[PDB]
Amino acid sequence: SRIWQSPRFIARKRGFTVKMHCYMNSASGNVSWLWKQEMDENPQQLKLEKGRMEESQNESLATLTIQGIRFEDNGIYFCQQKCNNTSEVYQGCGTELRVMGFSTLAQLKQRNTLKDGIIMIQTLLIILFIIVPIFLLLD
Amino acid sequence: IAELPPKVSVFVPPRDGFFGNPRKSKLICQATGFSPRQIQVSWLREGKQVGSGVTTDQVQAEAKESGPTTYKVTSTLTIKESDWLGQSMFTCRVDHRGLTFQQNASSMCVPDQDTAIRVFAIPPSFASIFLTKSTKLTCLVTDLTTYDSVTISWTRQNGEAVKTHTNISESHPNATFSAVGEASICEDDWNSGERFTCTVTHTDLPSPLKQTISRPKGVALHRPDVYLLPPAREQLNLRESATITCLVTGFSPADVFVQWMQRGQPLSPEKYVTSAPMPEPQAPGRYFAHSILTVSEEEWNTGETYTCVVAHEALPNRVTERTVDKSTEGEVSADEEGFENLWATASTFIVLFLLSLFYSTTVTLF
Amino acid sequence: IAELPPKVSVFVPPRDGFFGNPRKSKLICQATGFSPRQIQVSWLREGKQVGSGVTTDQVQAEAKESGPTTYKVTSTLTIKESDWLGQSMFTCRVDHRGLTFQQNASSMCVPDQDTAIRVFAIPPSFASIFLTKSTKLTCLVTDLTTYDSVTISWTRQNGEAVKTHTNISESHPNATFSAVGEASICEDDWNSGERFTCTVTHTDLPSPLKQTISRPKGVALHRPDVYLLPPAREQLNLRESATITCLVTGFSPADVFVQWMQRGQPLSPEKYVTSAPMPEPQAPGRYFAHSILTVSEEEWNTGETYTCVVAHEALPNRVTERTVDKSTEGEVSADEEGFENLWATASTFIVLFLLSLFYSTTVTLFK
Amino acid sequence: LWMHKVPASLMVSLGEDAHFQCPHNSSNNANVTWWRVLHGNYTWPPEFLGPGEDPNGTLIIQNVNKSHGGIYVCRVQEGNESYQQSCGTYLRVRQPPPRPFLDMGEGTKNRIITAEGIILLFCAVVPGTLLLFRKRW
Repeated sequence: SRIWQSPRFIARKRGFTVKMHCYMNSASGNVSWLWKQEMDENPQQLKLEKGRMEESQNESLATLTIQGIRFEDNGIYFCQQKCNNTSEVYQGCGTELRVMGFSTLAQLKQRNTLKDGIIMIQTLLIILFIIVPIFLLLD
Repeated sequence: IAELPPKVSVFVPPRDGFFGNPRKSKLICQATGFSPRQIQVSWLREGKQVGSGVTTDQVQAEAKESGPTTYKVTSTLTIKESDWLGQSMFTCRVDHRGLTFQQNASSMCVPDQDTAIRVFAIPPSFASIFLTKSTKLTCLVTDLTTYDSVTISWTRQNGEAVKTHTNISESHPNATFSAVGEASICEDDWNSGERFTCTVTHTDLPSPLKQTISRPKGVALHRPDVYLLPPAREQLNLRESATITCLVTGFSPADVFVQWMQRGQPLSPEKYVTSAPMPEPQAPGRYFAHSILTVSEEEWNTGETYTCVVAHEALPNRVTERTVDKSTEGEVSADEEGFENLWATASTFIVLFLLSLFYSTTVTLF
Repeated sequence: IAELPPKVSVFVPPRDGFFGNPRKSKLICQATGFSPRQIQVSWLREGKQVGSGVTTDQVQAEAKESGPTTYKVTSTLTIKESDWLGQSMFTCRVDHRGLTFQQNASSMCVPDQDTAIRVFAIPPSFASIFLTKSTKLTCLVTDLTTYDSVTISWTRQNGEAVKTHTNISESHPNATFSAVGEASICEDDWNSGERFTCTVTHTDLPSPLKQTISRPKGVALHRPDVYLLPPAREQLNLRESATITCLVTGFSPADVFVQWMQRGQPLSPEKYVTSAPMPEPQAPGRYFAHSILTVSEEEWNTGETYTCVVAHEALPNRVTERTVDKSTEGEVSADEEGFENLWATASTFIVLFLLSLFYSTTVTLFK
Repeated sequence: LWMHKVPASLMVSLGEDAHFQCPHNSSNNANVTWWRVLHGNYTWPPEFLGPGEDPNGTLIIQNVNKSHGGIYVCRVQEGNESYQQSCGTYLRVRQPPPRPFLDMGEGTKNRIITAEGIILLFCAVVPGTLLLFRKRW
C-alpha cells in the first residue's frame, strides 16, 4: 500500500539489460536493496559491483540498474525501507529474474541427436580398438 | 414624477393578413409603461415624416398601483402592401421626453438571415459505461460565439423532453465557442436503442436542427487479435526517433479502446494517436484499427519495455495485454547449451589434429 | 347601434424584443373597430388558451367624428423567447357576438422556392491529376432543374474560355439536376493558383454564382519517408493470412497517393485499403498515413517481391520504390552467429579426425 | 508478515491441473476469494476468479490453454474486519518439453567426447609401433 514495485517476472536473453522500479515517499530516509536466491527463506545484503551494478534515486523514485547478466543472477529482489519516525520496517513484493539462452528448438534437437550419433560412432571406434589389437596381437 | 422611458417596439404585421384593394396594413408601434405624458411618436418612412395613415391615439393614463402614474399610447400607421413590400424604413421615431428612440424597421418577412454552421452528436461509448456507470449522452453544438437565447433540448422516441444540462461552454480564442447539453438516461433503454434526438434554437436560424442518434442492432460479436510490431530498422539509422504499431484486426462491432502502460503508470494522452475503424476487404463485415507511438533512440536502446491494452465487449475477459521490448524472444533452457564445453572441444581438437599429423606421416614413411 | 365586426388580426413583435429573466416579449390581438359592446377574446397556443400572462383590454371607444362610433379592444399575451422560436402556432380566436374570428399565426414565414443555387467545384486533386497529367475541374451544380441554356462558363482571371461539358444525367429524385460541368485547363495555371469562377446562366434566374477559388498559397514542403514493415511471427504461426504494411511519415502538405505493385502489373483496388491523413502528435502538421494489404500465406512463403510506391510534390521524380520480401532479417546479434559458427568449426574438425584415422588405419591395414 | 509467503512464480505446462495455496493468518472462519489483476497501478478493474475449494483454500485450474496467463491474487476476509491482499504468483504456460536425453548432460557429453579423443589417440599409437617395430627383429 505504501511501497510499490514493478514489474513482477522478467524473462530476458543472456546479454541484455534489465531495470527495476520502486515508488514510495521522499519523506523518511533512503532505501536499501536485498537479494535472495531460491534456497533460503531469509534474505541477505546486496553487493553493488562497480560498473556492472548501479543505482539512482530521483525525486519520488529510485532504481536498481544491472548490466551484463548471466546464470548466477537468478534472484528474487527487494527494495526495503524502515520508517524513521515510527521505526516500522516496510518491504515490497520483490521481483524475479530468470535468464534465458541463445538457441531455439531447431538447432538444439539437431546438435543433440547429431552429437549423440557422433559419440555412438567413436565409441564404435573404441570397439574396433578393443577387439582388433587384443585379438591380433594375441594372434 | 419620474421620467420613465417606455419600451418602443414595432409590433410588425404578418405578410398574409392584408385587406383592401390595394392590400393595406397597419403598423402598430405600441410603447407603454412611461411617465410622464410627454412623448412624440413620429413615423418616419425612410427617414421622411409620414402624414398619411398616422393615427397617434390618446396618451392614456396608466393608473398603476405602485410607483408614479405612468402613461400608455398606441400609435398606428396604416400602410399598403405596396408600402409593406415597398422596402422602406418605417422608422418609429419616438421623441419621448426629448430622447429620440429611432426604432429600426424592416419591410418584408425577415428570416435570419442566410447562414447555418455545424453541430455534432457524440454517442456514448461502451468503455464510458463500464468505467463510471454514468451513461451520459451529449450533443456538442459549436462554431459560434457564446451568446444567450440558446436552448438545447432533447426528445426521445416519444417526443417528450428529458433532463437539463449544466457547465455550458466558455471563452474560446479563435471564435471556437460551443456548449454541451447533456441529459442522463437508463441503460436498457439505450440497449433497446431507439432514435434519440436533440434540437437546438438560437437567434440565428428559423430552422430546427434534427440531429438523430441511436444504437444500431443486429451486428455479431467476434474476438479480436492483437499483434505488436517492433520499429523500422532503417529508421534507427536516421538517429532521430522510433515508432511502434499496435494492431487489432478482424472484430465486430466498432468502438474499441486503447492506451499504453510503461514503467507502471500510463502515458499522457497526447504521446500516442489512435484511429477509427474502416471496413475490411476480405471478410464482409469486420474492421481494423491502428495505434502509433513515438520515442527517441537513446530510449529504445536501453531496455525500457512498453505495453498495449485493448478493450472490447466480446473479448472473453474484456482486457488483454501484449508487450514487446527488444528481445523477449529466445526460447527455453536458461542455463544449458554450455559455454565451457564448446571452447573446450575447440581447443582440444585443434591441438589434437596437429598432434595427429606427425603420427600419420611416419606411417606414410615406414 | 350598427352591429359591426372588428378588423381581427394579430401583429407579431420583432425577433429581438425578448428581455428579462427569462427573456420575454408580448403580443397584440387586434380586434378593433367593433360595435356593439359584446365581444369575446381568446388566445390559443396550439388549441389551448394560456391563462396567465394575458393582458386583455376593455371595450373602449375610438376617435371617430362621424358614422357609427365603434370600439376597440386588444389582448396582450406575454410570451417567452424559446417558445416563439419553437414554431408554435398562436391563434387569437375572437368571438365578437359569438362569431369565430381566428388568426392563425407564428414566426416562420421564410419559404423560398427559387432559382439562385449553390455553384462550386472540387479543385484538381494531386492524386487524380498525377495519373493523367490532365488537370481539369468539374462544376458541381444542384438545386436546379433542366431548363434551356443551362450554361457552365468557367471564366478565367478576366473572363476567358471554357470547354462545354457533355454527358448529362437525368434529374435527381428531389427534382434537381446535375449540371455536370467540366473543363480542362492549362497545366501550370492552377499550379500558379488562378482565379476560376463557374459563372452560370440559367433560364429563370441567370445569376452567375462566382467562385474566386485558387490554389491555397501556404503550407511548406517535406519529403515523406517510406518504411515498409514485415509481418508478425505469431501471425504466420497461425498460418492463415498475413498483413504487410507500408507506412509514410512527415509529408507536407496533405493529399498523398499510394498504390501497391508487383511484377509491374497493378493489384486490385478492392484488395488494399488506405486511410486519410491524421495530424501528427509531436511536430506541427507533418502528417502520416498507412496501408494494409492481405495475402495468402502460402503465397507469401515463396518469394514474390511486393513493392510500394508514393506520390508527393516534394519528391522530385514523384515515384520511389521500396520492397522487402520474405528474408530481410537484419543483424540479430553477433555472439549467436559466433556461437553456431564455432560449433560448425568443431563438427568440421571431428569429421576431419574420422577421415584422418581412416587414413592411418588404412595404410597399416592395407599391408 | 505472511503477505510474501506464496512463491513468486510457477511452471505449468499445457492441459495440466493447477494448485494454489494462500496461507492465511486468521482463525479459519473467513471468506476466500480469488482475483486476477493487471501490470500495476491498473486502471481497469479486476474480476472474481472464484471462491474456495477445500478447507485448505486451494485453487485448481483444469484444461490449461495458451490464454491462461496473468497474475493471480488471493483475497480473504473474515467478517467486517480488514481484507488481505497477497503479492501473487505469476504464471507462464510452458508446455513444450524436449524428448529427454536423461542419461547424460550435454555439458557432460562433450567432455566425454574430448577425453574419448585423448584415450582413443593414446590407445591408437602403440600397436602400430609394436607390429612393424617387432616385425624386423
